[PDB]
Amino acid sequence: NPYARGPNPTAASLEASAGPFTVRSFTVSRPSGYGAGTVYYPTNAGGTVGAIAIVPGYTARQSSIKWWGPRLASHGFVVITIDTNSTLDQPSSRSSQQMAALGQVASLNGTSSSPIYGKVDTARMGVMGWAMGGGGSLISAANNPSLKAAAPQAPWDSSTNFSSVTVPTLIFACENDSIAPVNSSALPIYDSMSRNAKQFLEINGGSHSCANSGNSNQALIGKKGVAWMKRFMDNDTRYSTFACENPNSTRVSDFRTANCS
Ligand SMILES: O=C(O)c1ccc(C(=O)OCCO)cc1
Repeated sequence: NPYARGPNPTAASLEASAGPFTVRSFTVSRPSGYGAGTVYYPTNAGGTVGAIAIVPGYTARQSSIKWWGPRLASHGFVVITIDTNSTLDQPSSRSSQQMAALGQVASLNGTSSSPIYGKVDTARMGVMGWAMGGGGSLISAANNPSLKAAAPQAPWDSSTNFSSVTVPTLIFACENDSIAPVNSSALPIYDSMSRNAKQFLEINGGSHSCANSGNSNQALIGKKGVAWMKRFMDNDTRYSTFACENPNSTRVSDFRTANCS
């Protein structure tokens, strides 16, 4: 596997706050089609790595999703967290901006002054996001089936029919979400997907912000997010158990998965 990076994973190493690689970051000088961006990247991966673009929810900014940046980059990914052109943008707009940020990461991979010059395999990308940004991530996956993974959190869209999604998709959900209730959003969305590897992970007692920066389940959520991206963006079957398993954890009130190998 030309995409495998880093040491063989363990539960402990995936539950830790940081993976094996050293992380640095920079601010995007001139955002190409979105509001603002921070790029997180590993300084010492042994090869090119995939890129992941992450979008907040309605009214929210990079701080709500920031924690994914170092958590994912330290395991071997270039991660861009964005602010949208407006905090009031809707999911379809969020998806356009998410993909524009991926495009600019790819541009910077070819830009000799960039710290990520030659660090990105631009053919291997993923999408994540909170709430309307999670709906935007699903729209992004629907419109761009060459994306290798999606892992939205507490998603919402005006439609729950994402039968168009063929991208391996992990849905983080929050049991007590009153903004995007699981029964009208995350779960109908999950059930709609028929052609992909997919997973549903609902955090026991979680509010709408249960997968945001500062959540109290970073060990489990971080392990699952990293394992999903490693398994499907890197084709890295060393992560197949971590990606596909029921964690059989008390922090999970609802677990579902299908077509996972
Ligand atoms: O009313 C809704 O259905 C609805 C309301 C808000 C959101 C959202 O993205 O903002 C959540 C906080 O960032 C999504 C769905």
